Amino acid sequence: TYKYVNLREPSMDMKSVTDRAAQTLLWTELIRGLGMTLSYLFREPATINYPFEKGPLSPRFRGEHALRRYPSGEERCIACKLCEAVCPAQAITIEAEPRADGSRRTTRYDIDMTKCIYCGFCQEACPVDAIVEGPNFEFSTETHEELLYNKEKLLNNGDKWEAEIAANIQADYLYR
Amino acid sequence: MWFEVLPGIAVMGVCLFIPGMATARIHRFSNGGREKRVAHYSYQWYLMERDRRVSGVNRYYVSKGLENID
Amino acid sequence: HPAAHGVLRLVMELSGEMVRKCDPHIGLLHRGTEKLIEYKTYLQALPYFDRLDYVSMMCNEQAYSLAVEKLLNIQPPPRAQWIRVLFGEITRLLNHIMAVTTHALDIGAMTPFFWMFEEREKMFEFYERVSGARMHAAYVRPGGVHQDLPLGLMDDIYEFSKNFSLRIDELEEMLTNNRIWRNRTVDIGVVTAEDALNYGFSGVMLRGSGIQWDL
Amino acid sequence: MFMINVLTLIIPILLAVAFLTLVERKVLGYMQFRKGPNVVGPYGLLQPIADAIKLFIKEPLRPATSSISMFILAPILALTLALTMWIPLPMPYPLINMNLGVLFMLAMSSLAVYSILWSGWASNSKYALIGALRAVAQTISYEVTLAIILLSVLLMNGSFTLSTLIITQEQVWLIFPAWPLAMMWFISTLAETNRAPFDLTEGESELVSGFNVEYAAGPFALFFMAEYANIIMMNIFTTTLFLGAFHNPYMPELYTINFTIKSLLLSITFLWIRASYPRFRYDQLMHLLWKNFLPLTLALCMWHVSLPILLSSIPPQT
Amino acid sequence: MMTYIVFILSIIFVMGFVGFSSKPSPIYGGLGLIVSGGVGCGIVLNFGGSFLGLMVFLIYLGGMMVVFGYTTAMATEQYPEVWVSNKVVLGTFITGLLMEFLMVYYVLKDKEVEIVFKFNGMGDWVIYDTGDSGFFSEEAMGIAALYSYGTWLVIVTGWSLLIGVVVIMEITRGN
Amino acid sequence: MNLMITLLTNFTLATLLVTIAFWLPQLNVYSEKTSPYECGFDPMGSARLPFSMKFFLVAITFLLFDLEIALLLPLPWASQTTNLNTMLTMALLLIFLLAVSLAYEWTQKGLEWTE
Amino acid sequence: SRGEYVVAKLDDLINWARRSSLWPMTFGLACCAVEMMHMAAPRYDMDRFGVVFRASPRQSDVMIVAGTLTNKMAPALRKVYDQMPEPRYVVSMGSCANGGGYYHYSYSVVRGCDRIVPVDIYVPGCPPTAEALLYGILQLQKKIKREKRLRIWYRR
Amino acid sequence: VAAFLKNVWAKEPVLVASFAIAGLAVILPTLSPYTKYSLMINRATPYNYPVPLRDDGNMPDVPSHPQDPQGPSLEWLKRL
Amino acid sequence: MELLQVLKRGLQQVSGHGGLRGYLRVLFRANDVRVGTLVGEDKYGNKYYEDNKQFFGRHRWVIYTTEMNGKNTFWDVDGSMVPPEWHRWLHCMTDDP
Ligand SMILES: CCCCCCCCCCCCCCCCCC(=O)OC[C@H](COP(=O)([O-])OCC[N+](C)(C)C)OC(=O)CCCCCCCCCCCCCCCCC
Ligand SMILES: CCCCCCCCCCCCCCCCCC(=O)OC[C@H](COP(=O)(O)OCCN)OC(=O)CCCCCCCCCCCCCCCCC
Ligand SMILES: CCCCCCCCCCCCCCCCCC(=O)OC[C@H](COP(=O)(O)OCCN)OC(=O)CCCCCCCCCCCCCCCCC
Ligand SMILES: CCCCCCCCCCCCCCCCCC(=O)OC[C@H](COP(=O)(O)OCCN)OC(=O)CCCCCCCCCCCCCCCCC
Ligand SMILES: CCCCCCCCCCCCCCCCCC(=O)OC[C@H](COP(=O)(O)OCCN)OC(=O)CCCCCCCCCCCCCCCCC
Ligand code: SF4
Ligand code: SF4
Ligand code: SF4
Repeated sequence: TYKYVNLREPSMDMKSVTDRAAQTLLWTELIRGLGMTLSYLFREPATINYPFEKGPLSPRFRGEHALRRYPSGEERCIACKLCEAVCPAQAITIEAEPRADGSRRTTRYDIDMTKCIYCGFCQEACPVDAIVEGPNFEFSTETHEELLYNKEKLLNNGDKWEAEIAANIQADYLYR
Repeated sequence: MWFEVLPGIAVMGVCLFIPGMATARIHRFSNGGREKRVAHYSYQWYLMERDRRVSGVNRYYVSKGLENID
Repeated sequence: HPAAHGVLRLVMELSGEMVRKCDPHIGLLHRGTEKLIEYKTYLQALPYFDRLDYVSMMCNEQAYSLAVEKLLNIQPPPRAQWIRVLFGEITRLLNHIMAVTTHALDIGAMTPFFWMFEEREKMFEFYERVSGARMHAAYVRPGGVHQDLPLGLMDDIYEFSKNFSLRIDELEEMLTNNRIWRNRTVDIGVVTAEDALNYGFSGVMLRGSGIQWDL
Repeated sequence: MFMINVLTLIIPILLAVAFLTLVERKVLGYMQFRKGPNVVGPYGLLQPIADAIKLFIKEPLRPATSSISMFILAPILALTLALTMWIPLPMPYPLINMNLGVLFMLAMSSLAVYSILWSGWASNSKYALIGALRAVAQTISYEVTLAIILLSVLLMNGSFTLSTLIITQEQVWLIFPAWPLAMMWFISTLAETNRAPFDLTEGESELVSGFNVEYAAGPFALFFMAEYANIIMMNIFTTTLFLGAFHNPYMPELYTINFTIKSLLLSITFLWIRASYPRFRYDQLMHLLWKNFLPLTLALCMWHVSLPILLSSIPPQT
Repeated sequence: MMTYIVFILSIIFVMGFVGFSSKPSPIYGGLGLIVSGGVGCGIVLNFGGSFLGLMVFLIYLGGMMVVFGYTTAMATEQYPEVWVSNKVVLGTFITGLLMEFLMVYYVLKDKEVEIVFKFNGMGDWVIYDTGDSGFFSEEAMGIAALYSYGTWLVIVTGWSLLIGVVVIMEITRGN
Repeated sequence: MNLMITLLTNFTLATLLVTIAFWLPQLNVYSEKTSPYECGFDPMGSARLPFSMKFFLVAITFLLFDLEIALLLPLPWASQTTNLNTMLTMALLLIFLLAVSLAYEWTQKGLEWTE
Repeated sequence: SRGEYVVAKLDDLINWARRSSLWPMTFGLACCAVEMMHMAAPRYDMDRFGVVFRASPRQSDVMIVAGTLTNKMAPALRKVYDQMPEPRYVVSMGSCANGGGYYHYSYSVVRGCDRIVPVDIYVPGCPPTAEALLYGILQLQKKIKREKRLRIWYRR
Repeated sequence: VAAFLKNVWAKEPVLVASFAIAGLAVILPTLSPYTKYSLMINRATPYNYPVPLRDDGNMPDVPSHPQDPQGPSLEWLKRL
Repeated sequence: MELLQVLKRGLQQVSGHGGLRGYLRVLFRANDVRVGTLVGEDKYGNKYYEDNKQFFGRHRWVIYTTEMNGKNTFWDVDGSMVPPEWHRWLHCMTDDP
């Protein structure tokens, strides 16, 4: 259940001693390292040509957040506050009130992207599949306050990436 | 692939081809179509000075042949 | 400093170049984790362990999950245990590639870094396929694992584990037989067995000193 | 007219240094399973231009605790010595045909160390002092063995003139009868220019940058082009010493092409060595040349001084 | 004024000697001695001894580099004096340069000077020889005759160097 | 004539590349940028303190050895003399004395570093 | 005017030289430095774009704050940013270097690196992937490209 | 002495090679028969002018013309 | 032998981009001149190509348009200029365009 790494005893005979002396005076293993670098010179490099050649991903990828809708126009969230209660970094702030038709809908839904750790607790604690973690990751901003998403930005992101979010959910909903 | 290191290296080749041959061309221009004569020892310098004095133009590469004598 | 692992302040008293005293000042990355863990629930403090050892994520996840399951008097299903062990060994490959390649980089061999970071990227792709995030997976939870494997992952792991032996062979051809690599490591940092035991050393520090001990 | 000759000598070597930066980056990338710069232009031909224009529009950053006069004099001396020591090399006709060009190159290679030393001492920093003292240790490690190697390999040439070295190798290469001296000379040229695995002065692992850690852009580029011109000159010097090509007095372009491709292969071998080996410790390099190279160099010097007398093969001095 | 090239080089030689003999700090003393060795090898190279000049240049560069390593190691100060940080050093440097240029002005006026010997004012190009030297330089054959003729000199010099190595071993021992 | 012209040309080309690097760009100097760099923290002590060296013995050995091999440099020209046996004997004696001195340094632990 | 065209072309040239020769500094703190090294991996290959790490701040162009900037580290980061020569850019990457991330309410964590150093590009994520960091680097290059230094100097 | 030679060849081959090269370089020129060839090759090289002698009347060994058969010839050097 | 086959493949890569002008355009815009099957084109002008003979990660690529939402994007290409329906296929998240 164990092996004696680096305990081999070197030989003593004249041929092996002459071989070791020849390797000492002629630097054989340095030539071996040179040959390995020369072998790596003639391979196909694994470099992709960004931004024309994106790296492979998965349908389960966690990126920018978005708010979904039912397939009739109604927003999915009913302000149950499970996501802000399960968010470990407290990035989600929710304030709700009954709207004109008496439906339990949000009034403030803020996600601080600089607080968010992108772990998908909100997208897995949502009972109505409202909040999702979309596949977008190219959304870096030049200003700090642009990473403070309110409800309007999240709804616009959902309307922008619904055609991909629906397909990803249809792909991955049977594992949940 | 690997052969794309061959363009830039080739530029290096041009960057190592320009100077030295240029000196040879310079040595073929000032010295009248011959090599620039070397003077490692004082006998060669004395022959250089004798040639410069005997040319009559104060240029040592102006070679005067056997038609000069009677 | 490129030599220090990110944040580390060695105040070193030197006799010219030979070290006479080393004082490692730390705390430049003290985030105060184990108070905010007390200020959060168990599931909320589960992603805290992904960032302690940021090259051994699912190992720390498995440690925290084993502690919570021991306190809860429950056990995970066998398939979850096998998934956890397989991904722990993948994580061990990640950490050991990181250790050997970075150590050779500070010694001076910068080429096996680029040789093995491709395999590191492939294991990160496996992480992303199984959890959705490349490093901080938050995959291993008390009670098993969060989600099952996507189909076709086992074959990709099989192909990668088929070629990784040749990758290790290339690395060992590069570094082990080299005389310059030996001259920096043959008689540097010799630690006896008793001094390793009394200093709280664990893992390879014991196993490099002849002490037969594996958890 | 000599102004034209000296400018056509010194401008293409600067262009060669810049394209050597390009070739170094791209070849070193390709040996590490990746690609070099190819986005700046067509196959990255404009990367050295971007680097050179970028470095000469940045701030110089002269420190307050540094002696400014030596801080300015040291990179000037480095670039100057890198420039006026390319001259005695025959290409196939040298610009300056010195009778004692070998000793001239030895003396000006000994002089170029002082630029590193005064750069380390002038900028008041501990890492710069460590780099300067490591340069001192490297010099006392390599210099005597380098000089004895050159003396032992010049016993077959006849004299110290670099122009007559082509005539010596007109029949056969000088690497055939002096290959141990050739290997020891190659290691000496590697350790002379502070190239890997004997960097030890611009050590980015043990130190941050070494002697040029306080040198910001503008003066920092001077050390870079001095080092790269130095490695090209060592490659050309080794090619002339041990790989003498066929010279036709009517067609010097044949010799120019031959030693150009040979020096290119030698620089490729330099970068081949750079990517594959860990860095030596600077006390192990000190015991490398003084214990392994030096006794063999002394024995080979006695062998090469007793050989031509033994064989009636003493070369002429004219 | 190109005929006085050796005289100008000798002026720079005494200038460097004044520069490092005022003893400001051994770094700048080493720099001054490097400059002095360079112009001295230029002088002797102008007289025809190129080998001797190159040899003394190489030897003194190596010696000054070992010296600089020693002063960085051992002979150092918190605030080294460049040339003007000390009043006495700057003063004696100024009077050394003033005396040198006064001697230059006096010898460049009547072409004669009396400092304890008697010296002319013409350039040294007059004292050269007018004939050639054949196919050899005299200095090269002269130093090459060290082994064919100077056996006693070689023996005593090799013994002195070996004894010097033994002496260096014995002195820096401590017990 | 040509050597000083080449020296002056190279010196001028070197010294022009710093005054171009100085007077061209926009400079902004404050009393925090030009501090000595010690990895983000201010250093302890000065850089002019005594830097205790270890290889002083090998430095003195190099001081002797540089010129003691510079005695061996006219050995090419010494092969052109008529008296050859004496030259060969003296050269072999010189390099033998060099080898004896090196072996005496090696055996007495002189090449090892202090502390 | 011809002078306006001349200063516009010179501004374009210097912006091209500065944006195609970015020299970041080897400076990481945490997880996001591991992702930065994965951006330096052969797959993404930052050295294609002229991006090459430099150890010293005096020979560096940009600084990438990758990790958590704690209270004990902030003077060191400020001095390191101060020692960099102009022009200098800072790319803030990761949630820790943006707004504190997981450790926003911790006692010894600076809530974002904006409080210490001026920031050009904010890269969100935990960690933001090597593709995302390369996208942020390209966005910084685009920001450098549309600089108007010599045009404003001619107008002023 | 075979055991000592094998041990020192296994431990430090560089010193063994250096001592063997040194021993050959010391003891070999005294064995080769070509050292006198070097001697007369070095003595036969005309650095200086061969200043003639006055013909007193009895000098049978020196010639009057360089093409005369009397004198030191170098057909051996042309042959070698 | 196989060298002139490499030369023929290079000449075919030159000819497959619409001639020399298209070759230099795609070289100076994308830094990669390998041809591929035209899988698709969106409403903004971006072209999407696939070549499954290349290794994984290089088998799908996009040539961006020169005009997107009123902006001259001849040189300043962006990774966020891909519509989501093609962003699924480009990032290897599915096998169906
Ligand atoms: C110019 C032409 C090309 C030259 C080669 C260039 C390409 C190859 C480059 C390879 C990579 C080099 C990277 C740097 C390596 C640095 C380390 C290094 O060089 O260490 C040297 C090492 C040093 O050894 P070491 O560092 O292992 O030290 C061993 C120390 N002990 C023993 C105490 C453990 O080897 C040498 O010094 C050998 C020098 C060359 C020897 C040549 C011998 C020729 C044959 C002689 C005769 C033999 C037969 C016996 C006598 C017969 C008589 C008739
Ligand atoms: C010893 C040999 C040394 C060799 C050194 C040089 C090696 C490389 C040689 C050149 C190789 C090709 C370089 C091509 C650069 C890019 C050219 C280009 O496309 O520029 C486009 C750019 C913007 O133009 P835009 O208005 O957008 O175009 C509309 C398009 N529908 O427009 C511009 O940028 C403006 C035009 C720029 C043209 C630059 C041309 C190359 C200059 C290289 C400098 C050195 C030249 C040679 C010097 C030595 C010989 C004299
Ligand atoms: C403050 C810091 C320093 C600032 C200034 C730095 C200036 C540059 C410093 C680096 C260069 C130092 C050069 C030192 C002298 C080198 C001499 C040399 O290169 O000689 C080569 C050659 C010898 O060959 P030879 O055998 O004489 O051939 C004659 C037969 N054809 O010679 C010839 O062929 C003869 C050619 C003419 C020689 C004229 C006489 C010598 C000129 C010396 C100039 C001044 C050198 C000052 C060195 C200062 C070093 C710090
Ligand atoms: C007469 C011949 C010519 C002699 C004069 C010319 C010499 C040319 C070469 C010069 C060499 C200079 C340096 C010599 C140093 C010898 C002393 C020495 O250092 O011995 C130590 C070594 C054992 O190593 P260690 O003690 O560990 O060393 C410390 C760090 N390595 O100890 C050893 O390894 C043992 C060394 C002594 C035994 C060597 C045997 C070599 C045999 C070669 C084949 C036969 C040659 C016959 C000629 C006579 C040889 C004596
Ligand atoms: C009165 C008329 C004259 C007025 C004075 C002005 C004289 C000329 C000044 C220099 C040239 C100005 C124009 C510079 C380029 C402007 C256009 C530009 O920015 O093109 C961008 C293009 C690369 O586009 P990019 O955004 O990188 O594309 C993404 C890739 N997928 O870029 C390219 O394709 C490459 C651009 C190359 C630019 C030319 C080459 C560099 C400069 C060489 C000459 C100067 C330096 C000489 C050598 C100095 C020492 C090394
Ligand atoms: S992904 Fe996690 S950290 Fe981010 S908002 Fe959702 S629950 Fe909070
Ligand atoms: S968990 Fe879902 S339904 Fe509940 S408040 Fe959050 S987004 Fe709305
Ligand atoms: S943002 Fe996340 S990945 Fe980056 S350093 Fe902070 S905890 Fe680690």
